[PDB]
Amino acid sequence: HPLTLLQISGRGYPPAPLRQSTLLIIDAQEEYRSGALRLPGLDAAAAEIGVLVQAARASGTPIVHVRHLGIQGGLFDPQGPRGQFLPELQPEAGEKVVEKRLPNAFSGTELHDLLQNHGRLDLIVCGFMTHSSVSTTVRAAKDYGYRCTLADSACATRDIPTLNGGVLSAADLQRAEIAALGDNFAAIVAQARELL
Amino acid sequence: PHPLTLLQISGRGYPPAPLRQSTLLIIDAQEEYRSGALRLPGLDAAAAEIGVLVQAARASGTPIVHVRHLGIQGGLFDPQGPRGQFLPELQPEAGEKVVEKRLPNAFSGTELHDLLQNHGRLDLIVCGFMTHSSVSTTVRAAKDYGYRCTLADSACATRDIPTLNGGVLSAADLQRAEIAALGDNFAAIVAQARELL
Amino acid sequence: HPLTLLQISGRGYPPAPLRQSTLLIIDAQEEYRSGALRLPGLDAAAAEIGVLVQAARASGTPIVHVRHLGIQGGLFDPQGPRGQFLPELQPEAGEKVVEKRLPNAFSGTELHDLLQNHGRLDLIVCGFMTHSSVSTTVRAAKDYGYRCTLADSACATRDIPTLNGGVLSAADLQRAEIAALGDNFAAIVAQARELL
Amino acid sequence: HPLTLLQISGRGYPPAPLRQSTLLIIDAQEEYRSGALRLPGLDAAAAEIGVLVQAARASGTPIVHVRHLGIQGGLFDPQGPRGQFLPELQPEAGEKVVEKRLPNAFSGTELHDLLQNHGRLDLIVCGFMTHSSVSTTVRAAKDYGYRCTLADSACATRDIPTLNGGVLSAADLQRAEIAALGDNFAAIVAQARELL
Amino acid sequence: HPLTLLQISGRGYPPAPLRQSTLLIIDAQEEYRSGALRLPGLDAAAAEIGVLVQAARASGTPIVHVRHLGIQGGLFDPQGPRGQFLPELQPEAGEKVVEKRLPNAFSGTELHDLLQNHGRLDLIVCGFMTHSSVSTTVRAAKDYGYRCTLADSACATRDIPTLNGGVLSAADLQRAEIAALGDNFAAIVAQARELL
Amino acid sequence: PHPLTLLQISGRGYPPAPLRQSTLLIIDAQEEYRSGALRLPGLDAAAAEIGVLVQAARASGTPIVHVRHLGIQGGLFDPQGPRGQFLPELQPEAGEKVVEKRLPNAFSGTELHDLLQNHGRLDLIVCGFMTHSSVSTTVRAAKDYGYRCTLADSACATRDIPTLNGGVLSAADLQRAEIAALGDNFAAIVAQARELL
Ligand SMILES: N[C@@H](CCCC[NH3+])C(=O)O
Repeated sequence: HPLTLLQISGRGYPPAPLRQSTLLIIDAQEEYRSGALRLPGLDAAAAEIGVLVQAARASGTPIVHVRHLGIQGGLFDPQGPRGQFLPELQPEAGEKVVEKRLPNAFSGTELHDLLQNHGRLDLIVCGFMTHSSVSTTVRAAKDYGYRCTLADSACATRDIPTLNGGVLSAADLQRAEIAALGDNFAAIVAQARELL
Repeated sequence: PHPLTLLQISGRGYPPAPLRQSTLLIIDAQEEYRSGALRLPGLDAAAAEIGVLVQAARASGTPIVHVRHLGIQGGLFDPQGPRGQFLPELQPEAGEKVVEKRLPNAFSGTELHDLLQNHGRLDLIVCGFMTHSSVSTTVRAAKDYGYRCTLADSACATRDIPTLNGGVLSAADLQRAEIAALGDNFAAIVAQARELL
Repeated sequence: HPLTLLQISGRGYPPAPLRQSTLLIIDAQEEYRSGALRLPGLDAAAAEIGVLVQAARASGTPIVHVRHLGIQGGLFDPQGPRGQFLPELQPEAGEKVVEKRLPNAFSGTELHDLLQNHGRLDLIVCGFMTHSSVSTTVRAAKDYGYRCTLADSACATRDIPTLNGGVLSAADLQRAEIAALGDNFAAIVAQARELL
Repeated sequence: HPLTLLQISGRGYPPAPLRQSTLLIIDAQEEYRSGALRLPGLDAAAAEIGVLVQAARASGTPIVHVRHLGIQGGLFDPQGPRGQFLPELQPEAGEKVVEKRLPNAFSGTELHDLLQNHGRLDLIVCGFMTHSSVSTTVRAAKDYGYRCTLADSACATRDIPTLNGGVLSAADLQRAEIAALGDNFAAIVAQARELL
Repeated sequence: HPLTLLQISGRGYPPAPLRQSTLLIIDAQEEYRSGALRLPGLDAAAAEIGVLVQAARASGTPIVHVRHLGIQGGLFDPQGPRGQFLPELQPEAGEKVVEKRLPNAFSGTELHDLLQNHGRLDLIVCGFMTHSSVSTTVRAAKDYGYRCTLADSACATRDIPTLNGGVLSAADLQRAEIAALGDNFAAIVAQARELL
Repeated sequence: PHPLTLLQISGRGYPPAPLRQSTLLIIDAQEEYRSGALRLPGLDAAAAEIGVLVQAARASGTPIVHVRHLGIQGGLFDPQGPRGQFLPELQPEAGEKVVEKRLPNAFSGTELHDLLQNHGRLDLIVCGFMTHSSVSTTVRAAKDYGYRCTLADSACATRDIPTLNGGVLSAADLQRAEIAALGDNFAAIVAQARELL
């Protein structure tokens, strides 16, 4: 059984419990339910993020919400229904919203400053899509020295094209991108309840 | 049954760049991957494809930037040991700049942003190892600076990695997924190096 | 579309599967990577030989490694790095090494005795350089009544001079030398995986 | 400007004049005129062999003829016209004939004995076909320590197939095979008259 | 008193303070304490480099270290004691090290790229030996359009031979080589403290 | 009592090269040093010794490369005035190439590396002006390309230069120190031109 690079280098870390982490929810937006990027596993993932949000709000764990700012008439249009939060994952009680324009939630934003104000090294990162904004933000978090913990069940993606007319299933892309992050960028658990 | 890429959906897609109009970025073509602890199964096949790009770039005056990972003493990418050295067939020649890095992101704590800026080419052709770590991370980071990235699938390689429930993901399946991911929102992808000539 | 002499003589044979063959690897030495004969197609050909070696070791196929014995200060110097096996193609599991001093791997060597003891009439021949040690050794094998199989992609050569200060490209030399072997000395396939 | 291996090794040698050599004529047979292998350059090449044969007979240079013995109803059939020498390159009384069954004119024959008896280290090798019997016999001569000289114009060959329904022209085959022999097995000249 | 070429050409420049400069430390290595090149003035010069290093670290001035790679087991032993930094002048934090094999620390190195990345035209150059690696590196820096400042006290050299079995003292060589640099390649001060 | 050179200590020293085996490289033998603003006290003595090397080289078919400094209008080495011209006794003759340079390093922004490679001799004999600036810089640069340099002390000259605290370093003291420095790690040194004939 192959070891992770984290294990080989001695720089690995256990999955962080929610109660000692900052919860970072990435792009829980209506585009993934009724827009151009309807994710087949959205409801299952949103249910798992809700389990984390409920436990975090009950314990006073910090929650940061990332929203993608699309363009007029495009994906995640902020003037349109597709740009809004999924109703079940709206911010409450002044939980901060970070508006981003690139897959990297740190890039051109106040995210770094906000996570520093909370003072927790451990980030629990969840949301969409696993292979783009989530993976990119997790990879960028390593450069600042954060530990990232992900639950596989709390992120989701879609089918994407491969070379020569092929298709890569959402489930195969998810498995690969979660394994890649587990290799050198994060601690991975299967389910949200493992972090409670 | 045929999904679009985000680049296609956003209208921001771009053609694969010809090597002649690009800066060639080679990531971590080091001896660790041949005679170290991370012996990649597809190293030779991929190094051959990088060699095709290197040979063509040297003949055309195309800029080549070599990235070298600085690891820890006596171990992975040992800076004072054979495992840290470039593969002999992909050694830099005079004039070709080397960037030494410590993290997967070749931009992070390095002069890479500066060098690519001074070359003045928005198109990067990125190749090297490993596909899912330093390559993917560096390509994703290039998007934040406004670079266009082109990759040949055959010019990158990786290794088997563990999954949940004591599974293994094969190098081939990790490569397929990680290239497709970059094709969705971070790069133009071609099958083989000769398509960039 | 001209016929081969093997086809005209009715003496043609199918490409041998690796599982029924002795795998013969010619001069996979550092001369060709870091010495005076750096072959541009070395890595592509070493990758294809590696496919054959992995499959041979998985099935108990015998592997014979030929190593050119050069002179001090010269090509394939046995006391210098240039004489040693490429690491990814080195002998494992006590696979035998045959040292040779001429292009013909049989000349002044134990090669005939070793092949005879394996008791397999089918040889799969790969390595370097296509037009010199590989071609010569394949042609010599016909005198002993071996059948030879080659993959085009598992051999490589270099640019060589012609009359009037011309240069023959490695690709043109390879194409011609593989076609000449296919005419009267071997079964030819494009790629290593076709012998799996 | 690439060097030959003979030059890199310091083992090179100049073309031998005919007067210091043994002339070895390979398979100058009727098969190539009226049989199944009608070489497009037969007459031009047989003319150049003729130049060397005439010069040799006038100066008492030894000439050894090689004749391929095929099987009844096959290529080089000895039981009909296609096995016989071209009339213009027939042996004249005193000149010995080596009859062979393989491409290597040494294999199972008196050739080594005849060449040792003439006591000339230099062989001039000419005839048919360049890539098969000529190339194989020249390569085999190296193992005995002979120096070989060929004139490109006194050898000929035919179109042969390549992979995927391709064809290599006789001229391309001839060019590559003479260059391959020039790299490590022979000194090459363009024309017979250069050896006079 | 005679003018420098920098004054005559009006291309002169004042000594740069440490706060506006990149600090470049050349070959502060164990060779000069316990190897074949024991500089009589090493401790006094290393003390003055230490003043600059301490001040640069306290004020966020960038520091680049150059290390010379010599002979396995011998001069500037690359992975042995003699090749290591003097313990008091070891790199800290993310201070970059340039390894060189020539007196010119720019030649085939990343130095130009690292200095350009720091964005400061003014270099303070110190270390060993004044007349060889220091002088060569300062001269080379003129071709890239850098301005160099040297403190005489923060460089050292050794006695060297002249013609006729003569000896040039470290003190005379230092005076001459620092003045040569002042003439066309640098701004000179007596002591490290004048740059604080 | 007698210290060793760094070249002796490293085992990579070489003897002085005879003129007959060398390319002769003559640096900035120009009228500025005779009738301009930089009148060298030792110019005539040095020019006599360079003349000996030029005469022997011309006699024996030894290649000669002339380096000339290109100054600015109205400045030192003005190419538009007499001060930028060659000293009459050291003018180039038919087929001897001239390299025009803007910096002390004669290789920098010039075709000097190309010309020297075209003559195919590893041994340069370097002479001319000034010892401590263009000569010293050019000899130091030569090491980076793998050349061996030979100098005659008598075939170079410099001038008095200021030191710290209003002091003066004499032309002779500067010469002795800069020739010794080149002998330490950059060159084989002889006393006079006739030792190379
Ligand atoms: N006789 C071989 C020819 C291979 C040519 C490769 N250059 C075949 O039929 O496959």
